[PDB]
Amino acid sequence: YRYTGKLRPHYPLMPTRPVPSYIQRPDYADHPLGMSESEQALKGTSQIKLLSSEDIEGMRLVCRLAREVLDVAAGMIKPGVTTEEIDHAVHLACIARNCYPSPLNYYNFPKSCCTSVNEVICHGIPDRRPLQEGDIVNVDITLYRNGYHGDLNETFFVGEVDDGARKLVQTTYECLMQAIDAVKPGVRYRELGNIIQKHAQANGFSVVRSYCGHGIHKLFHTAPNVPHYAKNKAVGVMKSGHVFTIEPMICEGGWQDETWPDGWTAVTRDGKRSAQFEHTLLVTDTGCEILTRRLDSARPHFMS
Ligand SMILES: Cc1nc(-c2ccccn2)nc(NCCc2ccccc2)c1Cl
Ligand SMILES: [Co+2]
Ligand SMILES: [Co+2]
Ligand SMILES: [Co+2]
Ligand SMILES: [K+]
Repeated sequence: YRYTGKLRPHYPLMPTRPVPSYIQRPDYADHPLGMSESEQALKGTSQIKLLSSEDIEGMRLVCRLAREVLDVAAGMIKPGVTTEEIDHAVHLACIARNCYPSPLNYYNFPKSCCTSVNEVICHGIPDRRPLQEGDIVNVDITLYRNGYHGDLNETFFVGEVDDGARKLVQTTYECLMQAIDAVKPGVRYRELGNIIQKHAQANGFSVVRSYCGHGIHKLFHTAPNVPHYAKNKAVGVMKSGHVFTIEPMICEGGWQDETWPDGWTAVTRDGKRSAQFEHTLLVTDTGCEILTRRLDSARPHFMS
């Protein structure tokens, strides 16, 4: 395997983390290949669940907890901490909130969150590499509670970073907020990619194409599929009661991605940097509710 940039995996990984048996688990938690029977029963289906008031309350709760655990991770982004240490803290924060960390064993993913440094587009595996000043890192969290999943992620600066890092991270966030801004009953899901790419292109950046936002609720990843690039053919129209994520992955160089030999890590084929932000949203009659919004500040961590 020819790596595309300077990053390399740092093994071995510490032994897998158990979840106290008292934490409720999703069906794939104990599946040997980590498959989700319930998600497979709806594979290829375009229909989009309309949540009930019990559901909405369930989504509100797990999404607030998820935000709390992301804020914990944020607190740890300093040079020299390893992504596995971050993951460890995150694992413990889900347990303490009586939640299961959704990524854990999902299709056999070995950790409790995804940490994606620099050229890693998404799904980086927490490992022994200490964060380096100048690095940018995304931590993507998903929690499961009472039958519901809550998902968000933010890109962070490690120490001081260069101007390009700053511009990439800022633009990406803007891409995300301009798409949220358009969410309301009646809008087609395929429209968001137009907004996202329009802003990324205007700033010299490209939009990853192999990964998309997704519906989320009782299932981790379900309809709708939400591409973040222009002129896509996403299926569906937003309706009050729909819950889904927007999570654009934007790159300094080209949009092409490839996967490391570990079967998970998605990286830019050109080795340039990538950044991402994500919120889980609920369409309401006036627009949408940002379920994973930071509550103690108006801004994401990087700009502060
Ligand atoms: C966003 C997204 N993410 C994940 C994932 C899995 C483990 C940890 C973090 N993300 N799986 C998805 N569906 C399962 C099939 C799959 C696995 C790997 C890469 C792409 C799809 C989707 Cl849609
Ligand atoms: Co994912
Ligand atoms: Co997501
Ligand atoms: Co996510
Ligand atoms: K990255």
